[PDB]
Amino acid sequence: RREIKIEGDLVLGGLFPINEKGTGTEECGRINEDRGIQRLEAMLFAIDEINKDDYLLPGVKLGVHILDTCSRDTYALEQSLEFVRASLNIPLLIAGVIGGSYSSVSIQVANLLRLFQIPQISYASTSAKLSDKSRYDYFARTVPPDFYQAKAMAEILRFFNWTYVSTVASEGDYGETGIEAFEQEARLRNICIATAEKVGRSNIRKSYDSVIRELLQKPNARVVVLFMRSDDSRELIAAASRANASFTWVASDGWGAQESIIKGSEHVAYGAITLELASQPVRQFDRYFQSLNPYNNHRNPWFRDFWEQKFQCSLQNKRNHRRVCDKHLAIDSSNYEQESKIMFVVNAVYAMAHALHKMQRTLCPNTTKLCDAMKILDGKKLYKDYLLKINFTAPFNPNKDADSIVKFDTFGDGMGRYNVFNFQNVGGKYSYLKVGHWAETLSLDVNSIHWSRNSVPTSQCSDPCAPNEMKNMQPGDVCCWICIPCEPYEYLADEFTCMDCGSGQWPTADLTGCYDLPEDYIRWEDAWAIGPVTIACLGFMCTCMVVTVFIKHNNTELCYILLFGVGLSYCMTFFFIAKPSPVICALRRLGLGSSFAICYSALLTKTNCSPSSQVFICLGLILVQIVMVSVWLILEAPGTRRYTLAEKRETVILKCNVKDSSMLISLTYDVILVILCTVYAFKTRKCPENFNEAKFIGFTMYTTCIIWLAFLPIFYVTSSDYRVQTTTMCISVSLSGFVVLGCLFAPKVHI
Amino acid sequence: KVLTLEGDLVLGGLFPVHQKGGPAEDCGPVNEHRGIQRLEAMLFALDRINRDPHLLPGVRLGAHILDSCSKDTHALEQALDFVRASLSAPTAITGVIGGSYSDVSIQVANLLRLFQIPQISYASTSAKLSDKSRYDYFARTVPPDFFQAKAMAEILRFFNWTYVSTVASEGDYGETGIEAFELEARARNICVATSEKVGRAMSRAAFEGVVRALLQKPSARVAVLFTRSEDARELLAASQRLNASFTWVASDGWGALESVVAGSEGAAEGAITIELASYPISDFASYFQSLDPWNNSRNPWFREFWEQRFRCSFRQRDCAAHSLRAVPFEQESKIMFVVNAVYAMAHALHNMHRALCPNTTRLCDAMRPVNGRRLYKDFVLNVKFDAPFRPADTHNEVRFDRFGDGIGRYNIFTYLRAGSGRYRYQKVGYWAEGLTLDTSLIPWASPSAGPLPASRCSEPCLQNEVKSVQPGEVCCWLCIPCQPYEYRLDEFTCADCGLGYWPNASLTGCFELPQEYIRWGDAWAVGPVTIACLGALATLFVLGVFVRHNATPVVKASGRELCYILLGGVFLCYCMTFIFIAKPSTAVCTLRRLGLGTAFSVCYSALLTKTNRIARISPASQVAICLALISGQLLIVVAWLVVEAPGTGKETAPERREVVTLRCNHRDASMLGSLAYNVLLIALCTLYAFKTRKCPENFNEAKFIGFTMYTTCIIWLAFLPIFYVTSSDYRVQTTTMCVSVSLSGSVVLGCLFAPKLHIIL
Ligand SMILES: N[C@](CC1c2ccccc2Oc2ccccc21)(C(=O)O)[C@H]1C[C@@H]1C(=O)O
Ligand SMILES: N[C@](CC1c2ccccc2Oc2ccccc21)(C(=O)O)[C@H]1C[C@@H]1C(=O)O
Ligand SMILES: *[C@@H]1O[C@H](CO)[C@@H](O)[C@H](O)[C@H]1NC(C)=O
Ligand SMILES: *[C@@H]1O[C@H](CO)[C@@H](O)[C@H](O)[C@H]1NC(C)=O
Repeated sequence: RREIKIEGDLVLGGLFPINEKGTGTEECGRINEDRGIQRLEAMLFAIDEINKDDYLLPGVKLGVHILDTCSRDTYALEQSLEFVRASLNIPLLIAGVIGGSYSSVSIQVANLLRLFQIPQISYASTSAKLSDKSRYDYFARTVPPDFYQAKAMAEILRFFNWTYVSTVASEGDYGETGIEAFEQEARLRNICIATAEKVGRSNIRKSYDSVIRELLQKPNARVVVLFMRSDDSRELIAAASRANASFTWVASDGWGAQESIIKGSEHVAYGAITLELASQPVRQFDRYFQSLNPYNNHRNPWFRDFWEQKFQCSLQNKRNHRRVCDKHLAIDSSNYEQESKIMFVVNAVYAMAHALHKMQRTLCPNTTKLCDAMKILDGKKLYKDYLLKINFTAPFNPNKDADSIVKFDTFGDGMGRYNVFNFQNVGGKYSYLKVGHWAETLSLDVNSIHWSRNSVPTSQCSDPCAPNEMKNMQPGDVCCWICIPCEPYEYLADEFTCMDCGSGQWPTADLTGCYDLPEDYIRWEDAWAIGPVTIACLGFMCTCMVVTVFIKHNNTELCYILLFGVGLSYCMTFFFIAKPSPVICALRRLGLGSSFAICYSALLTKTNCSPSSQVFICLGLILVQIVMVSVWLILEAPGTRRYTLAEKRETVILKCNVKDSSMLISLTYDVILVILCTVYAFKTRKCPENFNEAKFIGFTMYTTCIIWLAFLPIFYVTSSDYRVQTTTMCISVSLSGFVVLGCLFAPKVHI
Repeated sequence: KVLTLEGDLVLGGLFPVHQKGGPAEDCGPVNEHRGIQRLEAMLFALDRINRDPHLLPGVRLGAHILDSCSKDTHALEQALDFVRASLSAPTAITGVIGGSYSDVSIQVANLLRLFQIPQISYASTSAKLSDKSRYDYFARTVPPDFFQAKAMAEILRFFNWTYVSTVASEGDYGETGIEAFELEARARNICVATSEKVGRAMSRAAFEGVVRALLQKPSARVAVLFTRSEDARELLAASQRLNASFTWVASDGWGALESVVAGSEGAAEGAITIELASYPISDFASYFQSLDPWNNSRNPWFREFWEQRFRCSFRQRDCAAHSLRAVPFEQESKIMFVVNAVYAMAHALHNMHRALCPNTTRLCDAMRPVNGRRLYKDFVLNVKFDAPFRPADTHNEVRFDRFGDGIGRYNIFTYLRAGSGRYRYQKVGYWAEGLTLDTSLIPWASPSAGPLPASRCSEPCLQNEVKSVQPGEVCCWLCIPCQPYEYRLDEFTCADCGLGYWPNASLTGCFELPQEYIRWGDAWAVGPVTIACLGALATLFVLGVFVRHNATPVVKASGRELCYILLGGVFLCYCMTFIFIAKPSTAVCTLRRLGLGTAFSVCYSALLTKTNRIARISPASQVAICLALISGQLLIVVAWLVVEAPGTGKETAPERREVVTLRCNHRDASMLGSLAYNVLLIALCTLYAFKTRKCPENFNEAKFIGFTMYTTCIIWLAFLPIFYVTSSDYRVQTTTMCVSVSLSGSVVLGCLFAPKLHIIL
């Protein structure tokens, strides 16, 4: 095998994927130009700069021992044993291992190293399982894990008010872990997940078309959350382009700003918000790497193979198939681009160097060279004390922005700094643009964002509706709620439902707008009541004329008492009014009852033929009965009828609700008794007066009995409203007055 | 020192041959019981397997046994050889039979999981090693340490011991078993009251404080122990000093060890300790009592073991006649587990060889690169062989589970007190899969003398004292006596369905009180009957006098039909009053009250038709009108019965039983119309009588008519407020109504008496 061994006071391990993963007999084949060679050269350059530095380990010279992993987990595991065999080919004591570019390789290397207390710092491993310190207690990394971008995307969705999202992921540790993180972080921001699904590694177009069709089923989820790898993202974009659709893709580092995702499908992906890890370019590394040739780089054993594989030429034992490598061939900007994790590798190396420097200054002051008790290094002390607590600026900062500080949290992970991109079109040229940044809080540039179509997507389910019309109710979840109208006679709550504040009130524009209706009975001064009013006026005029003609004659009082009852009967119609009062209704009812009683009892003296005093005493008993009800608590303030079942907008409190129900019954009983007495007395009397007088008395008694019998069913079946209750009473009292007045005056006016 | 043999398949080994020692020496003293005997047991098992024609007849098993020195770092360093023997002349380790301490086993499993090497332990009992996510190539022939928690939970459930006072330990043994027991106690409805944590570095005063904290809860006799061997002797001594009984249910830490109870006899008597079941190996004793440092060159540590146990030297001739046969030898308690692990590995290898090398019994080319994954998943975890060297009668099965753990098999012990001998232990049961004890052998926790109870929640409530209240308790519930006004419909609360009626024995039928609608006994039942009989006799005498006076000029002047109608009405009302004191029913009570009302109406009509003729002075017209009025009143009453006469009466809430009524309960509304009609008729009759009585005819019968008018009306006016007031009370209402009916009849009888007297004289 091949390795890079450099003698020094302190030796750092190394694990890079120099050779890409192979199959068959060959374990590892072709050389990885971007991930293996460039990162290895970056580590060597950082070590050289540290050695040349005078403020970082001045007396201590930093060695190195770099081994290849061949992009294979088992190969890396078997190659990590030389890092631990030195603590038991002369072995070299390894202070720390700066290695691990794949999640599985880093996982197994950490599993092996944690038993021997060897710190390990990774530069490209972003797996979330490596953050579990119970299983990996000597692992650190300068790159953030893969669930920070999920939180960043959730924050973006919350800022853009995209509650109804449609998340689609991939198959594997990456996609599943990220989608789990997304659906455990979105619930904290009241973001719901719709049609959550994942794609597999079947590499079939039918599955992707089915995924697109399933996504198109829901039309309230305009934004789509993608956390899938590059090939899956490209296949999904192609499937969306086929059978054209419209979506707003919120992607992750799998998509990023790579142009490989979009090729021939630059229209469906328009206005896609993507996340890419921020990585400042190291300018000092360009001069170091571009000035490397196989003639002076004798340290790197893989450099010759990398040269022959990149330039497709041969140096020694060249055959006719491959041309001989030409002179003056060197790496230049024409065919060289920096890997996006060179700064991460440099930060890992400098973090290990700073930890070693801090240990050297703490264990023994006033000295530069290596001291006693530092020949053997304690891994726990190096990691948990001098490595997890470092605050230094990133080396080779082009402008020293002061935001690039290398530090590890409690779990050993790095700081999450992502760039928010937006695939837009400017001047007919499709390209990306950094429209935001996510260090600890989201900071977007909304002005330069070009969304799908020409407006910001809504992607919201259950758009709000009027609370007064429809009640907000969530059937199964807070995500979507249906607008269902509530009853129009009840007000609205905060967000729950509609409840009523009792009968007699109606809601208004205000939220708690139910108020008592200021409505009473209907005035009849200029309304339907005309005929009964005219009849009552004519009866009152006739009674006044009868009183006037009777008063003028001086014994040519008993008739005046009967006329007084008629006069007291007349005011009953005037008493009926919509003005509320708890005493007026009872007074009117008692007056009407007393008037009927005295009018009916006035004929007793005529039928039986001192008697005047008894009649007055009998009349007082009826009045005493009427005022007896007022003594008790039967009388009460008027109250609106409880017509909740009836669809009545307003209610009128005018019948006092306790007066009529008993007053009518008592008056009917008294009237029935006196009418029976008068009917019995009329037939018994053998006309103790003029011939016309007895007939007139009999006709008056019959008319009063008939009127009372006709008015009795009206009282029970009145169904008291603003009209019927007053009209029936007015008709009854007018008929009662007319019967007495007519039979009392016609025989008198005739003679 | 490395012990290596030669064979087609080489088996690794890790034994604690040397103790921890400390910083003074590398390893330290040689362990003679856990490092030497177990190593020799593995060697003996390997020899028997190599000489077994039915177990790997062609493949010869080897040995690569190393020393862990009771250290995890040393174990990792030594297992690095097992790693870099199959990874890269190094042998080929197909599996390691090693691991006696939990930390060594964890470290070795962590190292060997990466390189796919199976590991079967023989003495590692821990709950962390059962986590297959971290140790997916680790198996063991011993049950884990959380099975004994289940065993003691079942023991407590069998003896109905719910209120426990368990005491745990500090470290690794106990700090998981106590949580395992607590998890397994909730399923059996066992609640823990007080829990202490005994520590390794702990003062005797702290032990006394712990024991005193056990006295804080009085009704907790039992105490589950998860303490170590050295952490239980101090607790026993403290309990002896404080003179507490405290029957113990201890784990394997106590077992049957005589070094933990000695010096504290008297306080630990009756304890229930459990020890892992292990049978001695007959052949292993003979094999071990045959070795000498001269003929045993395979073991490199046998030299030091012989130098240590036999105090002598080998540089100079000091010990040559010493032999292990003369020395009494006791087998280690985990030798059968070692041989079972070795035989399980051999059986897995044999099964793999059968399933992969079917051509010849020799190791074929296919099985040369032994893989750990397939061997562990398909062969190691699927062995069902009989235990080697088992007792002939006893049937022992060796098999693993989904987690690779061994089969639980514990022995239940009891610390007896011999009548003639001294204190000793004795097995009283076992626990393989289900609980099994010999209850007729425990002397102190015996059922004959009454087993010790630990509930702290008594049940003195059976049917009426049950309340089941618990201020934050789920294992038990205290019942508070509730008032008898409630019923035990539900066994969780006093269902106060009704305060008046008393529930039955079942306390489930919350309905009206079962009783008989009887109210007339001997106090006033006879009195109403006597009054009714006197009224009937007076009516009969009046009828007889009238019959004797039927043919007389005096009777001709007056209307005899009216007198007959009045007599009939009086008889009807008297009969109704007499029968009103009877059991109510659909056709009895309401019919009787309707008849009484009809009789009152008929009496009023008779008075009206008696007074109208006097006032006038066709006679049949008045009789017809009265008959029509009576028929109309009866029809109104009947219509009230058919339409609006629903009747039911029962008092339930205040200290009362069901009211004695069947259908005459709402008769007040039904009789209201009849009462109003009767009042109107009486008023009309009184007015007619007042207007009348001017004519002195029929021997001044108008005086009698006026007497009736002034008597019946006054009686009705006096009774009406009484009837209205008495209507509230059912008992008062009936007697008052009967008395009023009787008085109404009696007034008419007294008024009619005078014409009868005149007829007689
Ligand atoms: N940082 C990565 C992230 C990686 C990844 C990134 C995008 C898409 C797929 C994908 O595959 C998985 C799967 C699980 C965990 C991490 C990843 C790493 O390997 O850990 C990878 C860039 C580093 C490198 O290999 O150089
Ligand atoms: N089986 C044991 C159990 C052991 C143990 C047993 C009783 C008291 C204390 C105690 O210390 C702990 C702590 C944690 C886990 C297991 C134990 C093992 O070492 O795993 C040990 C008997 C085996 C041997 O060493 O021969
Ligand atoms: C999201 O809604 C809040 C709530 O009113 C609003 O303040 C904010 O501006 C919205 N953000 C958008 C529309 O990007
Ligand atoms: C435990 O209680 C049950 C009833 O729940 C009883 O049948 C059993 O005999 C009891 N066991 C004893 C008293 O040991």
